[PDB]
Amino acid sequence: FSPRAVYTSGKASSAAGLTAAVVRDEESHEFVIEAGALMLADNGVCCIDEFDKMDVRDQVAIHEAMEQQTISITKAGVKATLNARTSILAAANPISGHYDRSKSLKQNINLSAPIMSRFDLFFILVDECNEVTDYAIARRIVDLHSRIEESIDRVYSLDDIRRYLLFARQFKPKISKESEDFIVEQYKHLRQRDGSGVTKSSWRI
DNA sequence: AAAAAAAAAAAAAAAAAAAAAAAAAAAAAAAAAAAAAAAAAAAAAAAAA
Repeated sequence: FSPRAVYTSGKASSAAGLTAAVVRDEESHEFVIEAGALMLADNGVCCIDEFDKMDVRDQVAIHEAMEQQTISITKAGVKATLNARTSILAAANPISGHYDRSKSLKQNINLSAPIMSRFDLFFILVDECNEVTDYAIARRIVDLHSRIEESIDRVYSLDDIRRYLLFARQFKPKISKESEDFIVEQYKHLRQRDGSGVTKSSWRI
């Protein structure tokens, strides 16, 4: 869907191909910079599938881009600070493949704490063996495979949504005073979730 | 005991400057020789009893 979206996977990408590489200009005295995945996803989305399988030499580069939204490269005669304003959409498998609901999120995925701490939302998709949901998922899959071009009735075309999103990304909403107060109250409640007495949450607030 | 790691650690390929090596390269002027010609001195043969 997205323009400026790049899809990469776990152990198929090197650091240079994930962030930045330098090659010399064949015609002049300058250096031309090869954009990697996190540059081609600037103001877009980088989709890292199999995020748990990425090597630490590459996880550090993802982490640096997720920190300060840049890629500083010093290679082959040129240094340059590139720019990476990329959202990250990552998919990770749990340790041993199956998510263990009797453990914290840290005990379930081998992501480093620096990586995990700067993900806004974690979504746990546990396979619960529910016959009703099995029926519903099976029905939708079979309907997709029976009516290919139809069976999708989406109220807004993807081009419409792309235009709409390009437009709406130009808005910079303010936070009003009442929004400040409500944010503070919601944060207080969220932290109250983290207290003792009540059961453990999968990860701290 | 094997299963991921996580380095050496070797190769091929690249760069990447050095620092050395390699490759390009006729025409203009002169002089000497040999030949001429020219001013001067010198050496010939016609004059007469």
